[PDB]
Amino acid sequence: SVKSEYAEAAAVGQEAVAVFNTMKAAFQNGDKEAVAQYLARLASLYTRHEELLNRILEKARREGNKEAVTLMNEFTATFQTGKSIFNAMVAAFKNGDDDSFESYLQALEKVTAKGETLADQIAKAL
Repeated sequence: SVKSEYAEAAAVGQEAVAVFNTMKAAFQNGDKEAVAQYLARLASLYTRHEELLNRILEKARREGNKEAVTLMNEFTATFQTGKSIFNAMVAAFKNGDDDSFESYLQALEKVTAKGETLADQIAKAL
């Protein structure tokens, strides 16, 4: 069901949360080789999550589930914000700009923390 596919996508999301927090520790500790690998892993988790979210939205649309479509449109818009911040963080790491990497890291945390009540609303809506 779309609801079980949402639980799967949510789990991939939570894996990224786990990897992100680990990477943050590695950044603070100055273990740049670890950070590089965690950024690669996160890129792959965000790309997967983004694809699953699109399949859930398309399915809600085909099902005529107007409320779920509304919430998923809002949630996926916010996802793209996160993706843009992530991609800026990755570029800051490439460029050796630790000040920007810090800034983007904190912003990505607040953007994700903000979009949690909505994530929980979508679970119930599908």
